[PDB]
Amino acid sequence: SQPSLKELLRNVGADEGDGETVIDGDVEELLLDLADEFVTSVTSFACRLAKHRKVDNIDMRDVQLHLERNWNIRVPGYASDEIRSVRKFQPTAGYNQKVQGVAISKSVN
Amino acid sequence: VDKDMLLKVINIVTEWIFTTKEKAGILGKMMIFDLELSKKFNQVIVDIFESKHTELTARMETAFLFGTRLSDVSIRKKLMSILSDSLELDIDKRLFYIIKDQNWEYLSDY
Amino acid sequence: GMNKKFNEIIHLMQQIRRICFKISLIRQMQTDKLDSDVSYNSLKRSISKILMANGFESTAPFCSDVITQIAENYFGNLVKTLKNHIESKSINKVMGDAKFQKVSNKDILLLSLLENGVESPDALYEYYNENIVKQISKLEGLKSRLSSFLAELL
Amino acid sequence: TRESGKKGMVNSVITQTRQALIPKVPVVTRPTNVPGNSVQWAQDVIHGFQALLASEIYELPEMDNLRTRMTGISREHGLIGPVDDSVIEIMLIGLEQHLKGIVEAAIDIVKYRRHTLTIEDMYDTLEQYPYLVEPGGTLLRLQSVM
Amino acid sequence: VRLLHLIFATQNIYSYQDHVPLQLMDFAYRYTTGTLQDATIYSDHAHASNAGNAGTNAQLTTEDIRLAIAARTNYQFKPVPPKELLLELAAERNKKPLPAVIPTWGIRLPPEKYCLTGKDWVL
Amino acid sequence: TLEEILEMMEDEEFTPIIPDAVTDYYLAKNGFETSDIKIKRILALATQKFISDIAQDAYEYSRIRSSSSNKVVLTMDDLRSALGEYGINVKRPNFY
Amino acid sequence: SHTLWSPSDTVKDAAESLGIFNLNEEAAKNLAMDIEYRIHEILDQASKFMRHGKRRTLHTSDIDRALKVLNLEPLYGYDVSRPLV
Amino acid sequence: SGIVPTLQNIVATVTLGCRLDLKTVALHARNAEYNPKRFAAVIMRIREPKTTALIFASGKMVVTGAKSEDDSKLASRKYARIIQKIGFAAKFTDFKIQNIVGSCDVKFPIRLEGLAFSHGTFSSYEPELFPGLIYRMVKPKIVLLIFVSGKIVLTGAKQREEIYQAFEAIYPVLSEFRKM
Amino acid sequence: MEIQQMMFVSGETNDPPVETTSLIEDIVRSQVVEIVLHSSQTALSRGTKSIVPEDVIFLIRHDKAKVNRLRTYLSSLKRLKTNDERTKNMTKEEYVHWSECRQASFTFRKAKRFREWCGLSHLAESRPSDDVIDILGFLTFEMVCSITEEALIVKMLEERKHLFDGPDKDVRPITSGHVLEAWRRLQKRNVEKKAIRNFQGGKLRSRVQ
Repeated sequence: SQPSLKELLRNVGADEGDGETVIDGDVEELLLDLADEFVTSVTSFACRLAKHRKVDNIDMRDVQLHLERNWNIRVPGYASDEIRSVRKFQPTAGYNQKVQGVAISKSVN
Repeated sequence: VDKDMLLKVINIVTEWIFTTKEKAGILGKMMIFDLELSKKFNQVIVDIFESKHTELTARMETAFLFGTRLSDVSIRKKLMSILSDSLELDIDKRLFYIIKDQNWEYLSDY
Repeated sequence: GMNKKFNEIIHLMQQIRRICFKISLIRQMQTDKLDSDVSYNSLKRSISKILMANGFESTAPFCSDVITQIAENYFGNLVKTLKNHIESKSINKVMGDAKFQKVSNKDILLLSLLENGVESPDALYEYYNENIVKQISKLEGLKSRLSSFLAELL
Repeated sequence: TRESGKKGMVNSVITQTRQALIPKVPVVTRPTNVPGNSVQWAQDVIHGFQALLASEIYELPEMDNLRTRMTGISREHGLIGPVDDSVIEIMLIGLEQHLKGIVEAAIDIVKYRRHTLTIEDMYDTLEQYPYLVEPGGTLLRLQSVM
Repeated sequence: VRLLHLIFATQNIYSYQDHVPLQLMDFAYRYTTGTLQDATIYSDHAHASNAGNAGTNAQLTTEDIRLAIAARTNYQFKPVPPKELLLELAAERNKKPLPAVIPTWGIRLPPEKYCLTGKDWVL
Repeated sequence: TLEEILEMMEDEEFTPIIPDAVTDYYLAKNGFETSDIKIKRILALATQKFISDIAQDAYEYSRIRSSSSNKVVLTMDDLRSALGEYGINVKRPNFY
Repeated sequence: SHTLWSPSDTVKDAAESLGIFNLNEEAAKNLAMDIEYRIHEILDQASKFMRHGKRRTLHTSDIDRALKVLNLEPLYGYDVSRPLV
Repeated sequence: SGIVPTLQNIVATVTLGCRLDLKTVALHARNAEYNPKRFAAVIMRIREPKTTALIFASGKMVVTGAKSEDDSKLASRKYARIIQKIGFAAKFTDFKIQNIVGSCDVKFPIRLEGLAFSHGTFSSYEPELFPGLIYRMVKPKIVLLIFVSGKIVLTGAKQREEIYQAFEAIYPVLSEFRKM
Repeated sequence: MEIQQMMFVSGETNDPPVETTSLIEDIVRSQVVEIVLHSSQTALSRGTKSIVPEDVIFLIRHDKAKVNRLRTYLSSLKRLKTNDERTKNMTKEEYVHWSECRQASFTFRKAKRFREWCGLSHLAESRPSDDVIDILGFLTFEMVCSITEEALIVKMLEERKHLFDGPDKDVRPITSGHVLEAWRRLQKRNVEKKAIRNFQGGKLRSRVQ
């Protein structure tokens, strides 16, 4: 085996240099609760999105996508999943036919 | 390859010490050549410690500890005499030195 | 109304130089208590007087309504910021018993500007000089085009 | 007719709540073979709901707590297999990024250019910028601590 | 659309202004575009994208749509009445006593420095 | 600096395009009264600048559309792009 | 089909305007289901704002606010004047 | 003791005031690159003074390659023959110099870092934008490229004397930052 | 990312392990693929498959333009002057190493592998030119220089007889957390003038640099 608190205090001592020392009982509790809610929601949506993969297995790389998608948190790290699609705006003939039809209805007839 | 090409490479490496990381990888792979020419090779690693400290000891301290192991009496007497003067003459500070400092590289049989 | 007057001078120069641009193309190719609706439409007037870029109300009307509503939202967001800071009910704000306002009445204003859009004050000085320089820049660009076309037609 | 030609899609409230409150259990069938090579358990869900989660303690959770809580949620949603020790770290990363954003916002509120911050400033900035936090749970709790 | 008037008829609201149907139809178009867009992303996700690893072929079953909608309602769309949360939260508020005092026939204001003193704002 | 900026708003040399009456109405709507004139002109000015910024976004995004090196119209594609590049949300109109 | 808002053309118009081809029918049925429910949802909220203005002829401000309260994006560009065709 | 700039290339433009049937003169000249779909002008040439010449139908021509104002002028006269003997009003006239580039070697490495960040008013080093370190003189209008080896390139002079002038003024500066 | 490690040295600092360099490699690759996605989409919306420079300079559309223009033509300021003036020095080829990083960018020649390592399956019917390859070299170099600046800034903001085996020539400045904080900082969201829709709900947007 291995030979066996300074995370928030480091999260805040590195933000500013003019004091700005927060208070517990009022402010700190808020932040801890927010963090808890964040983790619960994220892992829930991740596990659902893993079950979506039609394989009843572990959850990896779904968190990175869920973060990049719903929140605006990108992580430049481990997974590399992007859209790969321009998401073109014209299937086969018939839609642009409707486009030009309503276009001529607009201009003349 | 033949020993003459290795001796010419060792002579070319001897002129280099008189990048630094590039000299480390050449001296590091020459420690793998210990498995004669190593007696010429570990001759160089003695005088490197005799010239200079402020030099990068990355190639030095892992080859110094394979220098006492190689079973040739004239350089193991030479190398271990350098290390045994750098410490204090007390037996306290030589006892803390072997466990608290000077990490032992070799997991191996030695 | 010097800001109104200079935007109007931009408007006049735009009218005349774009007219000249178009005829030059033609010759080349020849070869108080107030209410809601008045406020809305006044803002639309002012908006379409901003638009030196395209042409003054030279776009579809949906876009004019869009722009009106957007700028309304922005102005409201300004004031919702300043009044929020002013109520504050927090020790950082709030007149101290010994009349010690940790942040006086002006930092409020500077700060509410900062929260919404504008970063610093002098960016406004900057945008102002930028405007009046845009006037002479586009002026001289299309004036050089005018002189070169007066040379070309000969 | 009445649509949702299924075993059902209830639209009530209380059963949504209850069914969204009790822990579930991913118990499996075995008609011919249901692979996975690791039997499903709900000891994990009880262990997950029993953790000393955040907001009792004063610090953001270190890996182990978060891992114990996740296994619970994954089994409780209907997955199987153990979380693989890289998920926790990326999650911590996103978390601390989130909170640095929030507190940067509050600092941008209080001082323009020796101060000390309160609850009201954070309520102010969560009135201005509510797109940061997802509604539910905490904002209601925030308007019951003032 | 006449069917939108038909749907208005369900709630006894026959007093529209004729901009509402345009607006709500525009809305539903926007909404479903976003929905079946991110559902297509998830259909790609099951198809194991990156800078060239495989193709992109569309099926778009109902599960993907369910995923793409649950994410939206994660931060939108006023949910079921969260009664229990409110009950416990309000019991936490409904815990500490009233002041039990007598201002003696007037109004009792907050102390100045919490009152506003709505003077002409000035620098 | 800053103090010049409220040295200047008072006199007629700098009077925002947004008339005083309209801004007074919009101050009042969102709930603010004060017998100063500077501040109202100032919020006028900032709004003028913000709309100018979307103006230039529209101008350039129109200038890209064809022939880089029947007059100009700021249509729904130009607007869709600039409003999008902001935080203003998606404009997906339709027909039928 | 299931309900109003025939997904054979409406949802088809939507998806084929996006640039897909493969939307199974039952999926578009369920999609019609969802968007119709969202309609009833927003409609009741704007009714709640209607009968505080103590009027009947629901205007656009009602639904605009009813969006603003659902944490949902607004919708600009719909003026009462200049009527419809 | 002398270190002086050499002329590496003079780009001159002179006009044979008369219309020129480029197809024709390309034909006769035969070894003149004349080609469709691109650049409408005939590219002539000569073994010595080894210069290239872009002849334009607008009666104007741009001769390049000469290492001296006199050679250019000479090559400028040669060309108004090959397109004169072919019955033409090849009137050599208004000869002008468009640019003169030089080069020099001081033979001592230079401490460019020190030059640049004490002469940042004129000197320039962005690694992604370009290799090496530059210098822009205001009087005379010359752009000098200075390299560590001590080799410098003087560009943009419209007249010979400005190259010597530019180097005569920057030499003491380079001696100050001579790396030893 | 040997070029990135050289580019990281060119900015200011030395000695990244393989971790930070592979991470930065992922960063730059992601930024660049996003740029080309947007530019290709915009061109095809204009109705052309060929990737061009006019879109891409306007894709940056910011003070990001003056420097990029200079790089093409060849093919605040007091601080960047003062730091360089402090650098002025020589020996063990002091100024010599500075030049290496400048002319070892991907655009120098190795355009092929730089094109291939990034995404290239996009736009299979066309293929861009080498001018944009040089452009991307400029953008990647500037991105690496900026990231390094912010990492150093946060690092600084955080604030017996020798046993002769410690060489006293080894330092450990830069790692994952520093770069992560810096890349959070640079994603300053928008100037915040692009997120002024202050009171609402919901959000999503991509970003560069």
